[PDB]
Amino acid sequence: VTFKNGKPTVKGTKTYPMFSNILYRIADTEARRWAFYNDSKELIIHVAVLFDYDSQIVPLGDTTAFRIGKYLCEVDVRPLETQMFVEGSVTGWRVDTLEARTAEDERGYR
Repeated sequence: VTFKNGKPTVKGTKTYPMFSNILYRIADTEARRWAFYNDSKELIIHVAVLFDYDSQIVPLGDTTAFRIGKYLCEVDVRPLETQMFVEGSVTGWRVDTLEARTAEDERGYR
């Protein structure tokens, strides 16, 4: 709905908030595509989603996908970034992992 710190690089048709309103799923029904937008200035978010066997999707972008049957797709989303996630026909799905950490290296820079 309302973004505090930036905007996604794409407008789908619907936006769904997800991780205490830091992570948004942007769904585009015409393009049959999902993306994630991270409205934090300070967090890197790792998201993995498990899709049921009858989904017909491909991963987009930097998303990694594995057959697990189910399909596991996962991506990291840096502060104020939009990541393309999957495209195609989604059936059952569920969040498998949703984790965030400060966007800094091990010595504390970033």
